Amino acid sequence: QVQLQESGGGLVQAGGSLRLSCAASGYISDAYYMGWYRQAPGKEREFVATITHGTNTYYADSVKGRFTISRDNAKNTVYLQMNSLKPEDTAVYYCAVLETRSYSFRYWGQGTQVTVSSLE
Amino acid sequence: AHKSEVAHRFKDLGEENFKALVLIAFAQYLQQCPFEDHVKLVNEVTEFAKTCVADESAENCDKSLHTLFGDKLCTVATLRETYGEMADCCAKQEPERNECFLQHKDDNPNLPRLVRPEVDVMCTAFHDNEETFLKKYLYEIARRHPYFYAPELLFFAKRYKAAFTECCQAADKAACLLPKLDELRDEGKASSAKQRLKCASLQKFGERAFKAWAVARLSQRFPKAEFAEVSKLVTDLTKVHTECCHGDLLECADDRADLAKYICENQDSISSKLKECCEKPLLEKSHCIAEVENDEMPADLPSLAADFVESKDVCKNYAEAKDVFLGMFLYEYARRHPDYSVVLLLRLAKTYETTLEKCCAAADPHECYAKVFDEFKPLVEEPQNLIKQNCELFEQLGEYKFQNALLVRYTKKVPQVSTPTLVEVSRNLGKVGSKCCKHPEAKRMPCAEDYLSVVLNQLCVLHEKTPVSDRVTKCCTESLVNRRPCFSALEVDETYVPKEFNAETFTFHADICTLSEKERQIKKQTALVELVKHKPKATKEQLKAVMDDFAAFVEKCCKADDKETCFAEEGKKLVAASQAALG
Ligand SMILES: CCCCCCCCCCCCCCCC(=O)O
Repeated sequence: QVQLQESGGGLVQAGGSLRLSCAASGYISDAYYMGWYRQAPGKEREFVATITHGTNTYYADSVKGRFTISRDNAKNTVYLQMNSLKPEDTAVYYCAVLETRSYSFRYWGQGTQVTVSSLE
Repeated sequence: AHKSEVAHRFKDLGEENFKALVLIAFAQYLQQCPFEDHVKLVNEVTEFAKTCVADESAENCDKSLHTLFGDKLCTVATLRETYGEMADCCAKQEPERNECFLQHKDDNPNLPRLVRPEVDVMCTAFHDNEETFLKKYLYEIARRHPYFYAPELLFFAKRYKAAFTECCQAADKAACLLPKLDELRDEGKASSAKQRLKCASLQKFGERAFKAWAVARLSQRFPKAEFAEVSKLVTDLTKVHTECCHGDLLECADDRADLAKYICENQDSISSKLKECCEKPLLEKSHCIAEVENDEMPADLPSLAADFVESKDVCKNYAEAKDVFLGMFLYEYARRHPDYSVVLLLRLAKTYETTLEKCCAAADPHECYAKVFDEFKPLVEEPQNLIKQNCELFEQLGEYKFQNALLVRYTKKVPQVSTPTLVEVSRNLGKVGSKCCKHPEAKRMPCAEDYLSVVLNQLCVLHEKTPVSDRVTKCCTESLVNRRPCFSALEVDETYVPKEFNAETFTFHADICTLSEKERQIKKQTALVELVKHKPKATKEQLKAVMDDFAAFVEKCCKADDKETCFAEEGKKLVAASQAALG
């Protein structure tokens, strides 16, 4: 199959910015679409952002207006831009590949970690 | 009228009913006090009653229950803090003090909405302390309906208890318990609306119209009785209703007991379905009598054309005693047609009165009102066909899809009404069809009448707040007898301008997959009204297809792994396809 690897996660402060990358080792067909999920500490998996068609973007309410998702179809990499980060965003961020007609999971990533800490 | 009023009512009601009636009364007067505080007040009044039962000459045993309950309201320390003006009521002497409290009862108290707990939690508490579980049930309902007749609510608690005793001892308790709870909550709200409408109509239209309503209903209930006996029962029944609307619990219970005593002491001249009711206890007797099935219509009744059509000396009797002659016409017609609704009988009596009022003043009266019975047929066939058509539609579609049928019909009828009002009306009417179409046609019309009267009145008083439709205002400014046919006579609004499209109105999210079956249906039906408002000229075929597409759209996205993207991609496709299909 095709493997996914996340890059760009780490330790960031509140109100800062962070860019997450997710490259696939294979060709993402015009069918499959790619998105982002997160899992807060002690909380279940959560939808973040997804992109299909190349221009249709759908974000979650808690991250709407702060996170932006984009994809380079030729580079096989989806980008997640994070701005105005909050401590609640501290989670393991996975990027996934899903079927269009069924909207079911197909490929899961390893998961990069993002931690947002107060300025203190 | 007794040596010890508190000791006598305690013996008549027993400890069970006495505790509950005092608990309901305190919760209705002091709505904002906590539950445990009312419990301590009930046990204080109850223990005082036991002193008078053991010795009627003890302290304060000579006082009536009004003044004993009155100064007990004045014993709470927060009286002025929680209920400001009320503490000044206590300076007044009875009876001038009891009426002072009735003013303070808040019809709409600021209390949290009742959230039904899980079946496991409700029954682990029902078996923990059964008496406490029922007391809290009475406490939370009484302080949200302060004018609810207390013995009536006391009977709901028994049915509320019989459900938990039966259901939660059977596997899959929710399939047994939850339908029994929703059925009661509907009937309890209907009972509250009926009790209020009986009083509101009594004061708005006059005592004459109230008496006419009782004549038609009692003649259906008691057809073997005489007009003199029925007309007397109407006067006493109106006396009880006038007293019960004043708000006094004990005065209303005593009048109901007096009427129950008279009817039980004259069974052979009233009806033969009361031997079972008249051996019931003090609170169960009046409730039993008010629910008694109709006695058998007598055998071989003469035709009404004799005393009201085929008699030369007819217009003279109308001028002799108008209300008495019309009352005899209401009595003779109602006793022969228990399958007719009371409003239907009032239409015929009004039509008969309108004919004679113009016929006697003409040259030949007998040839003028000769065909007065022909006017009754189009007035009787209309509700008969209307119920038969809709019951066949309900039997074909089921309750949910039948509500959707009524949704489109009424939104096309008056599209100016607010969407939540049309959904509430159409759902309750679907409940009426589900409630009454089970019965034979001889009972469908009386079954649907009492429910349909409040349902249309809820619509009227709701639409009264913000008048948007002149047609609904007109039909609401009609008589209670003419209000229902007015709505059914309306056609589709031709001059209604369709409302502009709003994407957020037809946009749906993953949260719809978490609500119960009821609230999930309500969300679809809300979009159905908004869909009709946007395209009122849409056919039934075009709307059924979109509603069927909606069911698959919600079913698909709730079973998908990525529900968020599904509701966004499929909904963006479903709306664009429906908007292109309608135009
Ligand atoms: C129609 C026949 C009834 C015969 C017995 C009448 C009993 C008195 C009715 C007074 C009603 C006052 C309380 C109404 C509460 C209720 O109806 O739910």
